[PDB]
Amino acid sequence: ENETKRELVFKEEGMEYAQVIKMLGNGRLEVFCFDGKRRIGHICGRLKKKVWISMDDIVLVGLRDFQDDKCDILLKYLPDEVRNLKQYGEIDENIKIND
RNA sequence: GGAAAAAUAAGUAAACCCUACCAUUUGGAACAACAAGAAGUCGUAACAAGGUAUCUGUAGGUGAACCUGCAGAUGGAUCAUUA
Ligand SMILES: [Mg+2]
Ligand SMILES: [Mg+2]
Repeated sequence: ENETKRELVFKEEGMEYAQVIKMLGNGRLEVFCFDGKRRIGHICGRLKKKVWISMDDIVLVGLRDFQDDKCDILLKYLPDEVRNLKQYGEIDENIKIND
């Protein structure tokens, strides 16, 4: 089971990798960013449609210049995209991915 | 005789204190909401006889809605049965 293979997308400049910490509501969450900062993310209008996100998922996060404290949830990683990220050496090898 | 200074008595009374207030703003320890939205939590009170009909007053209980007592209203789920 999976949605069609598409290229694992990396953190471009202005984005950061993140892991979901707790659930807020109104389509919001607290994320731990691999920037090293906690932020409060809002979920994309795109993602609100397609991909349901939950706790401890690994997500890509589009950042904001002005408010660093808020960030936008960009895309969710499939656990395979994640293990691949670890392979590539983008995100640290000690991280908990749950199924 | 006139008359400056200086003094005198009573008054007008500014300003500064003490008391007690009113008005228009304002600083403030300590408390601390409300409306809107939705992919957080616990349950499911209400809409159907919401699965114990709701609802009003009151009173008591109580994670949460709510629950129970008494009197009341159909906005009721009855306009209606002496033989
Ligand atoms: Mg809710
Ligand atoms: Mg009470």
